Amino acid sequence: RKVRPEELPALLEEGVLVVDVRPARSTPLPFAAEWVPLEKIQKGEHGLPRRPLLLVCEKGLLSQVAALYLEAEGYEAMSLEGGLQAL
Amino acid sequence: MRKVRPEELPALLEEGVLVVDVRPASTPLPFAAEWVPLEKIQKGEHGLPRRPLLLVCEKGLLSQVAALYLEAEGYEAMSLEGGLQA
Repeated sequence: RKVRPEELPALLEEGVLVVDVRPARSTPLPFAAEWVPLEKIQKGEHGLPRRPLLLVCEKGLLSQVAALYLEAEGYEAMSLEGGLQAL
Repeated sequence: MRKVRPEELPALLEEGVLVVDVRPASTPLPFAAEWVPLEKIQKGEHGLPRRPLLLVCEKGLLSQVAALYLEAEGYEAMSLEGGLQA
């Protein structure tokens, strides 16, 4: 499921874990996010907690893919529609 | 560092704090924890987000150190008192 900018305030307060999937990262990070590059998520070499995860990226290209990879492993992932630019 | 009593646990978890299991490779992990070794934290080579953290381990010893460490880096890290077994 995608998350439109207007739905963020609700998720944030609920303490959603924000995960940055960008590579080794232009636009600032308005969230206390944990950085896990897609490259690494594609290799299963990460250690994200078994909890809802909001993946973000520059334009929404990488987060949506990674959002898929995590879905298979059993994760409850989601992404910010439009990336950090929709903001 | 803040010694979380099992009694205040529900209150914290309801907030959404990120739980971190520091035990190295023994009670179950009743939290959607993120495993981060103590040594990995002592070296600052951890990647925990800048959000309230609650450390946990077996007897509450290890988690009490990583807390001091992470606290130094401007982190709000607390420790589950008594550890997991308690």
